[PDB]
Amino acid sequence: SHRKYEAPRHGHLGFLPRKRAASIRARVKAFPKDDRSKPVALTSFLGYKAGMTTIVRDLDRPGSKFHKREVVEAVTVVDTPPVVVVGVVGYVETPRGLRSLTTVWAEHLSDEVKRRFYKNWYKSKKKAFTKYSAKYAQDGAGIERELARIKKYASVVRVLVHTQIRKTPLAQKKAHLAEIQLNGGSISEKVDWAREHFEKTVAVDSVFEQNEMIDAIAVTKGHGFEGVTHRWGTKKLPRKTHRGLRKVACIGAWHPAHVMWSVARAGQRGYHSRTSINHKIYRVGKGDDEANGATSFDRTKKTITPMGGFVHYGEIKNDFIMVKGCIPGNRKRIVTLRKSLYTNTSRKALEEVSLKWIDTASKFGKGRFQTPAEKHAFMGTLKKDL
Amino acid sequence: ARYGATSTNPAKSASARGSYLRVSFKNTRETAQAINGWELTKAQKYLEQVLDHQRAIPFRRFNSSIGRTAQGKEFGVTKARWPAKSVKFVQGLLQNAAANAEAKGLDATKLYVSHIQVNQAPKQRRRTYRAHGRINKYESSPSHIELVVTEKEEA
RNA sequence: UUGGCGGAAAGGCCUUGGGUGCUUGCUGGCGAAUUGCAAUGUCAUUUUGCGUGGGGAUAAAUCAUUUGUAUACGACUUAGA
RNA sequence: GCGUUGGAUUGUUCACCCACUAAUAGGGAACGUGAGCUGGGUUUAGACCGUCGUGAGACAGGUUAGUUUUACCCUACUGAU
RNA sequence: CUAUCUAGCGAAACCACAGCCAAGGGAACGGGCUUGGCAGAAUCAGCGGGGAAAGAAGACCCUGUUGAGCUUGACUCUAGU
RNA sequence: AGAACUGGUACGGACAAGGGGAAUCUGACUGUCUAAUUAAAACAUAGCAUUGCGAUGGUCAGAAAGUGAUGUUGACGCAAU
RNA sequence: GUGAACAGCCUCUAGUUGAUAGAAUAAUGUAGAUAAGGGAAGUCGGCAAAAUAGAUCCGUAACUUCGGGAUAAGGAUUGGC
RNA sequence: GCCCUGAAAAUGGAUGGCGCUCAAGCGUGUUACCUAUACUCUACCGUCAGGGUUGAUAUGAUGCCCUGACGAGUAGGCAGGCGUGGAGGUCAGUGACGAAGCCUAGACCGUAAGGUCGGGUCGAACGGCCUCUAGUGCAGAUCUUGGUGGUAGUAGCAAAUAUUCAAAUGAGAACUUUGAAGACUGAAGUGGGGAAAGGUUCCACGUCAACAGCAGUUGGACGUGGGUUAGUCGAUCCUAAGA
RNA sequence: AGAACUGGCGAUGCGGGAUGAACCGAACGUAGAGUUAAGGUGCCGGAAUACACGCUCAUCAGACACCACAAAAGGUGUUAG
RNA sequence: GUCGAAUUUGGGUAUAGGGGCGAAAGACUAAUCGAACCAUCUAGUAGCUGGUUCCUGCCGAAGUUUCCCUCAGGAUAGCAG
RNA sequence: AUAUUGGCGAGAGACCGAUAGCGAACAAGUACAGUGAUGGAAAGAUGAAAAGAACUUUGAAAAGAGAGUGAAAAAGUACGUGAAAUUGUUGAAAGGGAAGGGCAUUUGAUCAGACAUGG
Ligand SMILES: [Mg+2]
Ligand SMILES: [Mg+2]
Ligand SMILES: [Mg+2]
Ligand SMILES: [Mg+2]
Ligand SMILES: [Mg+2]
Ligand SMILES: [Mg+2]
Ligand SMILES: [Mg+2]
Ligand SMILES: [Mg+2]
Ligand SMILES: [Mg+2]
Ligand SMILES: [Mg+2]
Ligand SMILES: [Mg+2]
Ligand SMILES: [Mg+2]
Ligand SMILES: [Mg+2]
Ligand SMILES: [Mg+2]
Ligand SMILES: [Mg+2]
Ligand SMILES: [Mg+2]
Ligand SMILES: [Mg+2]
Ligand SMILES: [Mg+2]
Ligand SMILES: [Mg+2]
Ligand SMILES: [Mg+2]
Ligand SMILES: [Mg+2]
Ligand SMILES: [Mg+2]
Ligand SMILES: [Mg+2]
Ligand SMILES: [Mg+2]
Ligand SMILES: [Mg+2]
Ligand SMILES: [Mg+2]
Ligand SMILES: [Mg+2]
Ligand SMILES: [Mg+2]
Ligand SMILES: [Mg+2]
Ligand SMILES: [Mg+2]
Ligand SMILES: [Mg+2]
Ligand SMILES: [Mg+2]
Ligand SMILES: [Mg+2]
Ligand SMILES: [Mg+2]
Ligand SMILES: [Mg+2]
Ligand SMILES: [Mg+2]
Ligand SMILES: [Mg+2]
Ligand SMILES: [Mg+2]
Ligand SMILES: [Mg+2]
Ligand SMILES: [Mg+2]
Ligand SMILES: [Mg+2]
Ligand SMILES: [Mg+2]
Ligand SMILES: [Mg+2]
Ligand SMILES: [Mg+2]
Ligand SMILES: [Mg+2]
Ligand SMILES: [Mg+2]
Ligand SMILES: [Mg+2]
Ligand SMILES: [Mg+2]
Ligand SMILES: [Mg+2]
Ligand SMILES: [Mg+2]
Ligand SMILES: [Mg+2]
Ligand SMILES: [Mg+2]
Ligand SMILES: [Mg+2]
Ligand SMILES: [Mg+2]
Ligand SMILES: [Mg+2]
Ligand SMILES: [Mg+2]
Ligand SMILES: [Mg+2]
Ligand SMILES: [Mg+2]
Ligand SMILES: [Mg+2]
Ligand SMILES: [Mg+2]
Ligand SMILES: [Mg+2]
Ligand SMILES: [Mg+2]
Ligand SMILES: [Mg+2]
Ligand SMILES: [Mg+2]
Ligand SMILES: [Mg+2]
Ligand SMILES: [Mg+2]
Ligand SMILES: [Mg+2]
Ligand SMILES: [Mg+2]
Ligand SMILES: [Mg+2]
Ligand SMILES: [Mg+2]
Ligand SMILES: [Mg+2]
Ligand SMILES: [Mg+2]
Ligand SMILES: [Mg+2]
Ligand SMILES: [Mg+2]
Ligand SMILES: [Mg+2]
Ligand SMILES: [Mg+2]
Ligand SMILES: [Mg+2]
Ligand SMILES: [Mg+2]
Ligand SMILES: [Mg+2]
Ligand SMILES: [Mg+2]
Ligand SMILES: [Mg+2]
Ligand SMILES: [Mg+2]
Ligand SMILES: [Mg+2]
Ligand SMILES: [Mg+2]
Ligand SMILES: [Mg+2]
Ligand SMILES: [Mg+2]
Ligand SMILES: [Mg+2]
Ligand SMILES: [Mg+2]
Ligand SMILES: [Mg+2]
Ligand SMILES: [Mg+2]
Ligand SMILES: [Mg+2]
Ligand SMILES: [Mg+2]
Ligand SMILES: [Mg+2]
Ligand SMILES: [Mg+2]
Ligand SMILES: [Mg+2]
Ligand SMILES: [Mg+2]
Ligand SMILES: [Mg+2]
Ligand SMILES: [Mg+2]
Ligand SMILES: [Mg+2]
Ligand SMILES: [Mg+2]
Ligand SMILES: [Mg+2]
Ligand SMILES: [Mg+2]
Ligand SMILES: [Mg+2]
Ligand SMILES: [Mg+2]
Ligand SMILES: [Mg+2]
Ligand SMILES: [Mg+2]
Ligand SMILES: [Mg+2]
Ligand SMILES: [Mg+2]
Ligand SMILES: [Mg+2]
Ligand SMILES: [Mg+2]
Ligand SMILES: [Mg+2]
Ligand SMILES: [Mg+2]
Ligand SMILES: [Mg+2]
Ligand SMILES: [Mg+2]
Ligand SMILES: [Mg+2]
Ligand SMILES: [Mg+2]
Ligand SMILES: [Mg+2]
Ligand SMILES: [Mg+2]
Ligand SMILES: [Mg+2]
Ligand SMILES: [Mg+2]
Ligand SMILES: [Mg+2]
Ligand SMILES: [Mg+2]
Ligand SMILES: [Mg+2]
Ligand SMILES: [Mg+2]
Ligand SMILES: [Mg+2]
Ligand SMILES: [Mg+2]
Ligand SMILES: [Mg+2]
Repeated sequence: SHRKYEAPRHGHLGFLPRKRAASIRARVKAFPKDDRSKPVALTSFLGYKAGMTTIVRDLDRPGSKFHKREVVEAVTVVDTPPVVVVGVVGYVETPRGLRSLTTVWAEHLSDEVKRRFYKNWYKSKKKAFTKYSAKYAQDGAGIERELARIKKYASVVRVLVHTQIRKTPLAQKKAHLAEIQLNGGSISEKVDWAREHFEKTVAVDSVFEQNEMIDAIAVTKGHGFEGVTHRWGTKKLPRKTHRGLRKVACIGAWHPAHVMWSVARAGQRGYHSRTSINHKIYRVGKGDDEANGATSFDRTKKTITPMGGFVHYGEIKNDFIMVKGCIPGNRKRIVTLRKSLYTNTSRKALEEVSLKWIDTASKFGKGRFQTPAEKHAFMGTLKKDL
Repeated sequence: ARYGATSTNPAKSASARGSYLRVSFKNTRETAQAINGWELTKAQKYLEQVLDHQRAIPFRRFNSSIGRTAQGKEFGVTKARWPAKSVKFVQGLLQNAAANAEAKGLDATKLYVSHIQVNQAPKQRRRTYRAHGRINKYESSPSHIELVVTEKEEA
């Protein structure tokens, strides 16, 4: 009564309830403050997490033991093909919160996106947006006057974009569709920009850039039912304890005569929505490029995909964002990449990086070689070949 | 002869009984209610593909701590099961009614199960041996089943 | 029927040009009873089934199977003409 | 709002030392918390001493050994349809 | 290997009625009463906060003109000697 | 028993199979007991000492007896501590 | 057969293949394993676990009732050909 | 005087709540208004008291009638009644043309204990009134016996290495039989016999209602039969502690 | 904890004091109409957000007997003296 | 733990309840031991705990006095019918 | 002349009426328990009569459905009547952390008491 000694509680009460998310696509709950003086902008961007690898680069941090020295850092490579705009949605201010007033869709909708609206695509009659397009046919009016109202009302304009999942090694053919807030000037100039981008493509290098800190919004790798020890962190009970020891001993005092909302119980671990911030962009990949994984120093013509393909993912044949450290979610899972909700002058935030070397050895084992060129240029000739 | 309450026309219908059957009373009840009022072939075909575990029997009363199945969605339900011995016996009785319906000249294609009703028969009684030299009952809860098939009405 | 305006839940508002029923602004010709001295005497709007005739459209979801970014069971996520 | 510790001797709470530290504050929750543990102390039955008693026996005097049961119900809490 | 899900098989404990809280007062710690918070079918896996949970008409302590095992110059006797 | 040769220095290759040392308390030791909470330092023990008794006896048994154990015995014995 | 062996491990004769079954592999268990660096800081307490272990050849303390203590301790070695 | 300081405790909470600031706060005064099983008037029930009244005058003199007052109740006292088994007496009582009993959000009477009736079910008996008599009325006693629930299709059916293919048979085959494979007990045995004990379990044929905690065509189960051969193996004889 | 007189509770419902054995009011046959008691009349809630004169502003106001507490001490708040 | 004897053990035999047997724990003496099991005396006795069966009407208490191996009980008076 | 919970033969009852009356109305001192002494139950009712359901059909069978017997199968060797707890079906209704109750009325269902006058 008054615990004999103090300790901080286990776990964070601000990430409750430790329940499974309600969409494998994590929700962007916030967009940046709009500066309607800059060009019309995407605020976030969809993408597929492909795996990690190592980097080498000189650190620029005046006053550190490791200033002007080489460090080796971990990075994640998220597979980022261009996204495609297929509509714009209009949100109006109310004393009850932002409200979607209307959504206007593009005339032609890719099969990927259409697939999203079906549970049984294959045996379906694929009637997805068949009547809607007709609105375009009659020269305009219909569509023409809905863009009209998003223009005169609506305090905020979001676009509806969808991934080209098929550019991805992923087996999933159904694509991912998300609203993305436009952050360039004037409502009108926004819906204009959206209108003009219907059925058209948008790429990352038009949103993000090197040395920029970005946030990563994804759903945490799940683990199913978890005991209290690993779920909350909780000390293990002694060896001698009867009836198990991966528990907590005192689920509660006698009063309140109720197990309380704030003590550790076993249940789901993993598969939660997390918004992880301040991940700095070390590389914006170009898919057309064949020196994706190359460097001003390490000139060799190699792409970012490790020898043997990203484990459990495949090859990166598309554009990509490569970000310092790790981000929530696992390989194959959709991530939203959002640009920061604030202007960080962290000096760490402001450091401009130049990669010196990108690890491209196999990840499927204790890799030894960057390029098969290099392998053979060391192993010699084998029983196969020649 | 002398069944539970019925409103069927005895002339457009024949019936079937099973008494003292060693199936689970709780369980056959759950499956009897399952085809209650179905058209005979519909019911027959369903019971047959219950056995095949292609669809299930909703458990709506005697059902607590039963597992959840995907197959209960059909009936807006989370707990269903596949009680073979119950299906089997109930099948048996559907047959004999179908049999008796044909001997009676009733049109096979107009038969629905107009009445089906299992209540419980006298219990069998076995011993189980419990720790510390004690004995406990280990009883069978047998079933009486009865049912009636009827011709659907022109209207 | 002519223009407009209304997005805070606008689902309403203003306006144009006629048509048409009524008009107690006014002057006439009829009608009311016996519902018997009050009871007991205008019927408002919800749904939901059928019925006529007119316009109109011609899908999916679940089970099963399948993936493992998921999973105690359900659930989740994929795939299949 | 946020923290308040690692150890030597003791069943100990307490006490007392060593030591770290921003600080090593005091308390409650059936002297929180035994179908949560442990069972060292305490307080059954075995046994040694010492004091007491003629004796059987007694002793908050010392000592040693001494079975820690059930949840599948309701609610609560955690997660799941 | 269990648990878990399926087929078959299938007990027991316990049960005034039952089952969400806060405060009040109250047999001085309420599931029920009073005043408030509130409150939406039917459910699955876990859990050990509460049901002052369950298990024996309390071993502790006292009372009873209730015992029994044992001891002694208690009272009253007795085999023997 | 010895010697050469040989190996990713391994070879009681599985199996099988003592941890060691310095001490304090305590019982000499092997042995015994609370079947089902105590295996102990408690009981036993060899050893030491005491007691009684020469048979018309010591110790003990039986309601009584032409009754009985020691005793198929005799103090280097029997009985009692 | 291995081997010190009626040990363990594999086999022959003989005898069994009988102990509800299917699908999964969550938590928590019961039983079996492992763990970088530290090495009893854990705890009433090294409880539990780990470490040692066969054989050959060297070597071996205090103390002692001269019997022991003693596998004291501490070392080297071990296959196949 | 009112207000401010003095004024620190443990789940979140209490002028009863909301909320109230020339109050919906504090002090005072003045009116109206709301409301008890109490007060006033009246009906009805009962209780007690006081009277009146069979002179001959249809059916209650312990009765009829007039009048006044009163009504809380544990332990407890008394009174008046309700109901049950059996007994005397009487309705020359009901009844197989349906006794008793049982069922009935059908009906009537009584403040009540209860009484009466209709409908359904039933099938051999049974009431009313005066009286007699008692083994005469249940919610409880951790009451007695029996019967039944929730718990619950739940706990569970996890020790002992391990099974698999195919044929046969059968209404039916994870489980029976044959065949093959994979394995174990590893002679300190899961092998081959016996002592005690059981008593037919042995063997054959048929055979699945129950039992073998799934199953069953299998069985130490069920049914019907069959089977145990001694001068030499034992007992029998002998003596033991003892009896 | 223990006496004194009376009134209660116990044995007793009813109206009030939110709540409650014991306070206030008032004691009880089945009912009708009226009037009250104690207590209330912003709304919960039946009944004047009635009338009148003052007082009070609390970054801890206060709000009705029993009763759910407050003291020594102090204020250039403000009121009257 | 011990494992060649104070060893383990079959059958037979002996000791029987205030009796046995006890390398001694009040141990064991047929799941029974600080006095076995069986039936009867026995419906043992209880100032103590529990229950005590239909309606309505009327009246309606006591926890106080005195004595009591009296203090959880009676007698006695009072209250009541 | 007196006794007589035993024995044999009788006549009776304001007794009990199958959880009652002896423990036993029955293959009851039985079945079962215990080494033993001892302990010791449960268990009566188809119908006047088996007339105990020929026969057909479904089924592997048990049985079901028809048929038949009978005063009755609302008597089928589970068997007279067949209550309650508890249960299946059908029908009506209600259901924001119990249910049930009191006074009052809405609504639905249901049941009443008539009594008689001239053609
Ligand atoms: Mg603290
Ligand atoms: Mg864990
Ligand atoms: Mg971590
Ligand atoms: Mg333990
Ligand atoms: Mg790797
Ligand atoms: Mg039947
Ligand atoms: Mg149920
Ligand atoms: Mg379960
Ligand atoms: Mg449950
Ligand atoms: Mg459900
Ligand atoms: Mg058992
Ligand atoms: Mg046993
Ligand atoms: Mg006209
Ligand atoms: Mg009127
Ligand atoms: Mg997997
Ligand atoms: Mg305290
Ligand atoms: Mg405590
Ligand atoms: Mg606890
Ligand atoms: Mg415990
Ligand atoms: Mg203890
Ligand atoms: Mg202890
Ligand atoms: Mg002790
Ligand atoms: Mg101790
Ligand atoms: Mg010990
Ligand atoms: Mg339980
Ligand atoms: Mg199951
Ligand atoms: Mg319970
Ligand atoms: Mg509470
Ligand atoms: Mg409080
Ligand atoms: Mg309150
Ligand atoms: Mg308290
Ligand atoms: Mg309670
Ligand atoms: Mg109340
Ligand atoms: Mg309430
Ligand atoms: Mg609890
Ligand atoms: Mg409980
Ligand atoms: Mg004592
Ligand atoms: Mg006394
Ligand atoms: Mg005394
Ligand atoms: Mg005593
Ligand atoms: Mg005793
Ligand atoms: Mg003496
Ligand atoms: Mg003397
Ligand atoms: Mg010591
Ligand atoms: Mg010793
Ligand atoms: Mg020893
Ligand atoms: Mg013991
Ligand atoms: Mg020992
Ligand atoms: Mg022991
Ligand atoms: Mg000596
Ligand atoms: Mg054999
Ligand atoms: Mg088993
Ligand atoms: Mg291993
Ligand atoms: Mg380690
Ligand atoms: Mg070390
Ligand atoms: Mg410590
Ligand atoms: Mg330590
Ligand atoms: Mg210790
Ligand atoms: Mg210890
Ligand atoms: Mg150890
Ligand atoms: Mg280890
Ligand atoms: Mg190791
Ligand atoms: Mg020596
Ligand atoms: Mg060598
Ligand atoms: Mg303070
Ligand atoms: Mg206050
Ligand atoms: Mg005041
Ligand atoms: Mg006032
Ligand atoms: Mg006043
Ligand atoms: Mg006033
Ligand atoms: Mg009145
Ligand atoms: Mg009265
Ligand atoms: Mg009477
Ligand atoms: Mg009478
Ligand atoms: Mg009578
Ligand atoms: Mg009688
Ligand atoms: Mg009823
Ligand atoms: Mg009748
Ligand atoms: Mg008859
Ligand atoms: Mg009489
Ligand atoms: Mg009686
Ligand atoms: Mg009763
Ligand atoms: Mg009761
Ligand atoms: Mg079952
Ligand atoms: Mg189960
Ligand atoms: Mg088990
Ligand atoms: Mg096994
Ligand atoms: Mg096979
Ligand atoms: Mg098998
Ligand atoms: Mg083997
Ligand atoms: Mg062996
Ligand atoms: Mg056979
Ligand atoms: Mg079986
Ligand atoms: Mg079977
Ligand atoms: Mg046989
Ligand atoms: Mg008073
Ligand atoms: Mg009293
Ligand atoms: Mg009163
Ligand atoms: Mg109050
Ligand atoms: Mg007064
Ligand atoms: Mg309110
Ligand atoms: Mg009002
Ligand atoms: Mg101020
Ligand atoms: Mg006062
Ligand atoms: Mg002042
Ligand atoms: Mg003792
Ligand atoms: Mg014994
Ligand atoms: Mg016994
Ligand atoms: Mg008596
Ligand atoms: Mg009175
Ligand atoms: Mg007096
Ligand atoms: Mg005296
Ligand atoms: Mg008492
Ligand atoms: Mg005779
Ligand atoms: Mg009898
Ligand atoms: Mg009875
Ligand atoms: Mg009897
Ligand atoms: Mg006996
Ligand atoms: Mg009869
Ligand atoms: Mg009968
Ligand atoms: Mg038949
Ligand atoms: Mg009849
Ligand atoms: Mg009959
Ligand atoms: Mg028959
Ligand atoms: Mg019958
Ligand atoms: Mg039933
Ligand atoms: Mg009428």
